[PDB]
Amino acid sequence: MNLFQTVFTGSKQALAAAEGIVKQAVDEKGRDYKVAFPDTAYSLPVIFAATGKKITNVGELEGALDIVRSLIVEEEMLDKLLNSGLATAVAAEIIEAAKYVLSDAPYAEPCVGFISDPIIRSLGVPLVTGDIPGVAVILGECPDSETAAKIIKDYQSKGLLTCLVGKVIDQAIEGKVKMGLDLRVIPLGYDVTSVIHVVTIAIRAALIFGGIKGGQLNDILKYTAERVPAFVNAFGPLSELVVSAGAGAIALGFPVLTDQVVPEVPTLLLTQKDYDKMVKTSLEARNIKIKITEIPIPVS
Amino acid sequence: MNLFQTVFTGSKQALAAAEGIVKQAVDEKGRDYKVAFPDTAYSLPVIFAATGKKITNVGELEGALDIVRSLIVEEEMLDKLLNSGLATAVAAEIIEAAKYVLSDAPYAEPCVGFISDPIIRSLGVPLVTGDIPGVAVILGECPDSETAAKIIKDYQSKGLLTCLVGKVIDQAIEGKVKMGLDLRVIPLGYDVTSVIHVVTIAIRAALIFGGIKGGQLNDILKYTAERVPAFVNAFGPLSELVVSAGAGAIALGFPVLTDQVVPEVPTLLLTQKDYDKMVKTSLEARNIKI
Amino acid sequence: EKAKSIDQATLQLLDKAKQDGVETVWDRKADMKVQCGFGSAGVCCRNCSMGPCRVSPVPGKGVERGICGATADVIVSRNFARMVAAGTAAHSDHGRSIALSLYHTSKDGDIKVKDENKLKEVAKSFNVETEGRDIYDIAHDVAKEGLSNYGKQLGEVTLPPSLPEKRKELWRKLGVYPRAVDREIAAVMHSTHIGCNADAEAMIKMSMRCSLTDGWMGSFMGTEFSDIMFGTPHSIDTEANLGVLEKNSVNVVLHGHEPLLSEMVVEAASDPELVELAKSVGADGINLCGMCCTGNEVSMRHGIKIAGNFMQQELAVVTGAVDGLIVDVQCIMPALAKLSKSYHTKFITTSPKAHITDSIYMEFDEENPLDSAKKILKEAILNFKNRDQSKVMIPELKCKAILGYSVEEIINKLDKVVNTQIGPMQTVKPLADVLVSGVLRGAAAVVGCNNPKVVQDSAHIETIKGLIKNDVIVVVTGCAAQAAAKYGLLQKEAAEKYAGPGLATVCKLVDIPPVLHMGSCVDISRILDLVGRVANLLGVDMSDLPVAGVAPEWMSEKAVAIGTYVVTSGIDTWLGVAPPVTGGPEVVDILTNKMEDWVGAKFFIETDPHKAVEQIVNRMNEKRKKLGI
Amino acid sequence: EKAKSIDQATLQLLDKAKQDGVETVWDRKADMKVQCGFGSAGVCCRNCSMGPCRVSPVPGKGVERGICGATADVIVSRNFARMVAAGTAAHSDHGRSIALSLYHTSKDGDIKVKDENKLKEVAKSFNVETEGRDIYDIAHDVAKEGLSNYGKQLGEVTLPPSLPEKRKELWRKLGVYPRAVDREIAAVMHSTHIGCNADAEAMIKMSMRCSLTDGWMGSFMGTEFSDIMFGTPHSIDTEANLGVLEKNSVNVVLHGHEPLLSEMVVEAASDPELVELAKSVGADGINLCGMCCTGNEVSMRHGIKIAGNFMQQELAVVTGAVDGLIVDVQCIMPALAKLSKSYHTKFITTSPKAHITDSIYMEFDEENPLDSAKKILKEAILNFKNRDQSKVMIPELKCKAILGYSVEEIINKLDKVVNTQIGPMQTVKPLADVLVSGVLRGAAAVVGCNNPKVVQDSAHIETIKGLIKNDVIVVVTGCAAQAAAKYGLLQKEAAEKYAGPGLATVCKLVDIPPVLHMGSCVDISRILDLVGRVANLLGVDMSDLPVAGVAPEWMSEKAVAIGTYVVTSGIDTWLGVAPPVTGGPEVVDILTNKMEDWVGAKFFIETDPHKAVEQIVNRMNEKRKKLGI
Ligand code: SF4
Ligand code: SF4
Ligand code: SF4
Ligand SMILES: [Mg+2]
Ligand SMILES: [Mg+2]
Ligand SMILES: [Mg+2]
Ligand SMILES: [Mg+2]
Repeated sequence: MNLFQTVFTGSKQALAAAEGIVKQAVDEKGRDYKVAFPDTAYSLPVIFAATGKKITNVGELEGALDIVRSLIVEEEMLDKLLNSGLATAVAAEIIEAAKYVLSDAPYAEPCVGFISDPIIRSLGVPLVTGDIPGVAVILGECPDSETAAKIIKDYQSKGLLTCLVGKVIDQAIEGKVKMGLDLRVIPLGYDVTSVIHVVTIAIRAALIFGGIKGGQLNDILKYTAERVPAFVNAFGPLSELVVSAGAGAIALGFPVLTDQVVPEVPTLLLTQKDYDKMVKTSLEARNIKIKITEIPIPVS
Repeated sequence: MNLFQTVFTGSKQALAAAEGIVKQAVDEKGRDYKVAFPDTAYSLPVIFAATGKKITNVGELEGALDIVRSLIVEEEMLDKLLNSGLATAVAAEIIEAAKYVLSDAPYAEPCVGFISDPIIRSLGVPLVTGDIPGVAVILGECPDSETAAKIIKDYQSKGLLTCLVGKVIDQAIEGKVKMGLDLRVIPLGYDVTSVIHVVTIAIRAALIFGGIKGGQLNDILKYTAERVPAFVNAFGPLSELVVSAGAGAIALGFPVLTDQVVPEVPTLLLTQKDYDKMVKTSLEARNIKI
Repeated sequence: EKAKSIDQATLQLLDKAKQDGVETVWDRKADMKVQCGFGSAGVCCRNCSMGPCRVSPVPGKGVERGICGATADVIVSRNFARMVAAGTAAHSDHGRSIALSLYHTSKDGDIKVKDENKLKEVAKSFNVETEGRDIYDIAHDVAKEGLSNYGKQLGEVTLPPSLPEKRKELWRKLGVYPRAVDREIAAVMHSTHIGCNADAEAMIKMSMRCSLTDGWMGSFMGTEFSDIMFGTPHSIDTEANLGVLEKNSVNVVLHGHEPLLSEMVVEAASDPELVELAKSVGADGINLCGMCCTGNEVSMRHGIKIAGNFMQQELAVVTGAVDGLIVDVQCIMPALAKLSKSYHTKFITTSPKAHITDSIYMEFDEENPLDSAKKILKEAILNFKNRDQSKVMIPELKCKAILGYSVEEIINKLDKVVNTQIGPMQTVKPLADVLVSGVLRGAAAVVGCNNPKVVQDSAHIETIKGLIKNDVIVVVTGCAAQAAAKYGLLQKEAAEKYAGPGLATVCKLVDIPPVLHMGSCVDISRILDLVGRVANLLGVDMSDLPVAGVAPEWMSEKAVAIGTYVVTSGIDTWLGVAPPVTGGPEVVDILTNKMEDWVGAKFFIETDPHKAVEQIVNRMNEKRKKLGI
Repeated sequence: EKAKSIDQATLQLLDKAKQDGVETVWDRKADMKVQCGFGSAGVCCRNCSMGPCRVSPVPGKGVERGICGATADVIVSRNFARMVAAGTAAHSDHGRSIALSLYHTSKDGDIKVKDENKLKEVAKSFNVETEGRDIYDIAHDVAKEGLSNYGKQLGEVTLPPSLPEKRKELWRKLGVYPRAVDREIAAVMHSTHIGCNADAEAMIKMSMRCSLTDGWMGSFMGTEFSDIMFGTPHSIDTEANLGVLEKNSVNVVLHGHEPLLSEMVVEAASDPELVELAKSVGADGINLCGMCCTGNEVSMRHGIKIAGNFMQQELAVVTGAVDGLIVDVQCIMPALAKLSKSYHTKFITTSPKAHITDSIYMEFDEENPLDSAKKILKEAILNFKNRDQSKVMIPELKCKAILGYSVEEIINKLDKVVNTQIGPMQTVKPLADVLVSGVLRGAAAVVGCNNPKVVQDSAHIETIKGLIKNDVIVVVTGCAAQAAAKYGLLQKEAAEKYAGPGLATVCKLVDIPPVLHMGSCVDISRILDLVGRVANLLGVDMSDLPVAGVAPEWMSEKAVAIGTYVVTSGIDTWLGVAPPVTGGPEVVDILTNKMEDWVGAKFFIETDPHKAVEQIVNRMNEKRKKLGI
């Protein structure tokens, strides 16, 4: 299938799923009900960075579906594909906000769920110094639990942060890897839509550390492509929806490494089947250099 | 040295010599002196064969120069060259007839001179039966007296008649060959113009044996080319005059074998320098089989 | 008002063509009415899409330069050059196809080597070993060396021995020594491109260089190799004109040029298959007839009757007796496809080089030549069934003709008049003697096409008759040769009838007609072979001999290429049809004056045949005086 | 009236040409007035002297058939075919002269082998041994095998490796597999003769067969060998447009095609002898500038400034600062000889293939290339002496450009975006990925001439800008490339200015301009080399790829041959200038419809550039839809 159509497919699927769960919100809670994420000063971080407006009640969350529909121009041009990928990310936040409104505690451990603002700032000061060389948003399903743990423990050993979302979380706990913020391994959710909580990390990094005002979308995407060094590793079969989410990571400037055969785009969407060298392709595609530690040498 | 121009030159030279000797005729003997050849019933056979008119007095001989001039059309076309060659033959008879009017006996032995009519009849019957396979009008000068006799005695041994005219007569008597009608070797004259006396043999042979009337020139030339088997052998350097006379022999139908380089014409004018095989080329060129 | 022809059989069928309601070449000429004066003068160029441009043929008036800046002389010279390139390519592909067939000759093949003595002599010209070798290994090596002359890029080309060395060095100094055949064609096409050559002198010199690959290479090898495979032509009797068609026989007409097809058809006309089959359908037998060059090729070698020449090809179908019209390439009027729809004639095209729409395409399989020719000839015999015998009109007009006078046979005829003890045998000396002596004033080659602009066959016959009357022996090829055959000039009786005294005497001694048919238009090389041998035998160049070429009714670009290489070889050429050059004053000066200073010959433009004969005789006499003969 | 151009410097000097009172190509176009509708439709044939004939372009009305019987379709197809044959012969002699120079390369000679890795790679393509051999023995063997492709009569030709076997097998079944280069030129000229081919389909098929000997042989070997001798082009900066001429320097303008001359002149422009002479006469130095193809050839390899394109060649002399105009062959307006008489410029012709009257002929000695170039360049430096500095007017208008994007350099640039651990290096995989993915909608090649019928450079710029706006990467050669350079499209800054989102993103990652100048028109073979590698890498034929070729302002017969072999290769071709085919309904159906069923591509005739861009995008999306990408 044509790649542009595949992104348009999952984006339209994401909208249809967002309309479904926000319809549950208006029936169980009415059009006036508090909508917010825990310990966030930016309301809906993805929607805020794009429009500069905050979402408080369910009626505004329902009225934010118009943002998704506006970003889904179905013309086979690159700028339409990046916008369509952003539409999926906005719809993923709509679904994820609805998860927090229909249930007071929708996410239970091992799933961390949303990441609070103080965690962003805490994690922010080492990112500038290069203490963590990058972040690895590895999602999907590995063919073997050993090859999953082999990769995640490799990324952790490099000192950088890795973020699990999907079936790989189950393969990681089987692989005897240890999670935690100090461990730089964060499992988000089993649903595909829970990847949006890592997208809000880079967006909030543009608002907090980049000092960019909400609504300067082109500048936020510039900060995201240049400063925050993120890359996504997609494993296993790829549905139309998750493919649509990958275009959102391109809009942020993040390459998409995968093991599934897919119409490649250089430096942005690549296919590496050798799991043993997968870590190296990801570190190169994002220009990640490991900070060596040399003992000091004085000559006085 | 164009061949047509060379014949036209010698033809004009032959006319000029005829005008010169016929002027001697009108001055020493007047316009009414008898002009005739000994023992001939056809007066001047060449002029008779061409016009059917006989020439009796000098005034008619002078008026027969007009026949020579009419045949000297100077256009480079073949029919003009054969006519020009005939003009030389007519002029040679004018010069030779004037010889017989200026002197009662202009030719003395060894030169035979003119050939009488009774000799034509005697020599004519073996030509029809093929007893004498042909006649050989060898004229000019050989480079050696031995090669002259070698050739003439070869022609003599073949049984055919040979006719000497020019310096070759002196080369033949030096070569210990014997002349005579019975010897089938006839010397005509030392002058080139005496070749007409063998030309008159074939023409008179057409009038006697062919029964052709005087004035049927085209028919006379046919009889000469088909019946009487003649060929002329020119030796030594060839002046413009003798070259012009050779075209006359072509008009009769006789090939011209020579040793001098000349613009050859197939089956009619050839150059053979090998004297040992010269006899063989001549018999072939005339289709003569022994 | 003006007569369409001088041949009676041509005129009778022109009346039937009017009755039947069909178009002829004469009818389409009248429909064009006033043809454009820009293309007839050569002052029109279409060599790119900035045009089409047209300049004034009158210098100083009108439009002086084309859009790119090309003057009238530049445009004319470039249009002329491409005509030569086109004519050269026609004879190129002709000889190329012949040389390829020689490479494929085998003992167990349809194509065999028939004239071994010619092959052994030709092999010497190509430096090919013959001693103790097989005759087909020799034929293959000669074909490989011959084909190299078409497209070799390094080294020099192989030229025939009869080409005088004086002429070769003359070309070298002029800068027109030929290269590969196809190489020169592309070179002319290159320099005629827009923004390339723009000099009349250099342009024409390129045309002369290109034409040399035709006469001394293309046509020469085409003639050289055809004789090897099919037999060297010898004197043979035939009949000419449209009266050769038999009402009660299968009339298969071979038209075109490439002889391989016609050669196989002749051999297929003796197959018991087609002889009995011709009788089973109700006919007496197979009556083969040829037209134009392919008709000459088989008539020279097998005595096949000649139906007619170029502008008669339409009237042959008008007879209603042509059952199969088999054509290959070159000069096959595409109107025959529409014309044959009004009759039962099966118009058959065979070569992929000349597809004709709405015709019957039966591809001649050169890998199985005899089988393919039988299949085509079968389709023509089977069409005799559809003949309507009430509408058939075959004019009762046919004249005997003698042809087959190749250089070898002409030399063989000259041996009759050589004294066994004197001159050498198997040489051209007897012909050189009568020329040097003056019996023959000169030798003229009357070739060319037919053209509606000239009363067909009228200018051909008036020129030949005029020349032979002035004691100028005439050799003829192509349609000019067939015009003489129809009129009755190719007969030994024509010597006393039309020739002068000198020429008639030569005809009696050698036993030949006054007009010598030397074959097709590729066989013009035989005339170059002939004139060259006489020039070499006399230690002179060809521009010194009293020789001339005439094209009274030319038409094709091949004629342009033919005339060009004849002049460059050193033979004066007369043209009876004005070429499109009148718009370029410098081009006219080059072709009719300046050419003399380059190659010792020049072109002549004279539409009146009686005026041309006078010019030919006077020019020859001038060259005779210069030579001292 | 309509504007003559869109370039400002072109308009400024066109006024000076009016002031000085000299004529330009624009002035001669207006003098032609209404060009004939018979030649503009192709319904005029002059292929013999029975004509010239003209038939009606409206079927069913007027005169329908020529004198020989050729229909309108037959005349059009034959006139079209000769345009292809002429274009093929032009590029043939171009590459032929190049291959000959390769055969004459020596270690201590003026012509050397500079790219040994390219030669070693080309030798493998010709089955020439390279292991342990001398580098010049290899070069000589490759030249012989290359030259054989022009005129070999037996065996098959050598074709480049990037030609997909699917396309080869498609030609074989269609019957258009190429033979020798010159052989096909003569074959087309043969069938265009009168009485030969008379079928539109077979005639055009012959043109397709002839055009293949240009793109895949003639132009290919000319480019392949030029890179071997002079160096494979790499990314290099230069300046374009007429503002490059320096008033205080010696302005030597190289115009034409054959690069050997221009290459030697560049090396002769550094001789300390000739540099001092340039200063002694009162100039600052030697300022080399190129025009048309030979200007691209030196600009691609040595960064020589580009003076201008085709229709600007006259306006360069109008500046009054051109001291020496050195030209060889092809596309040199003969009006330059008359124009240069109004100035001190010495108009010098060098090649014997293109003599121009009233010019200065200084034959380029290919046996002493460097010495001959020095002698010619000295006469140009000595002509700066005659400069009149009061009449000089050089507009201060020049735009930067980046060129040198050979197939090798394009592949080198594509390695920047390859992950070291994933894909393979030195392949065309990065370009195939963005095409399959859809980031790049397609690839278009904008080539062609200039034409007075179109506002010069207007159709080139409007087409290129339109294509790059629709995320279609554009490659350019010839004058179309120089039009983009003058406008300023050959810059990396043109990505953010004019390109769409997809193309601008590709331009940022690869660090290349949106328009890639790939050299001269013989270098169009590089585009076939490029498209072929993409077809092979994706296991498909070229008729499946979203590729298109555009000729917005074509003019030369070379363009006709170029456009033909691009279509025969399997790439749709758009024409901005109507070729003379409008009079033949069947020929139009063949070129614009039936061709698709034959080779998977067809011609498009659209004079409106904005309409053409729409057609290209819609056609590409269809081929993408057909392929599933
Ligand atoms: S070659 Fe020149 S004169 Fe001829 S049509 Fe082309 S631009 Fe016009
Ligand atoms: S295009 Fe030229 S040759 Fe044809 S009709 Fe017009 S003026 Fe005449
Ligand atoms: S090929 Fe036909 S249309 Fe052309 S000039 Fe000849 S007869 Fe006329
Ligand atoms: Mg006895
Ligand atoms: Mg011969
Ligand atoms: Mg090998
Ligand atoms: Mg720049």
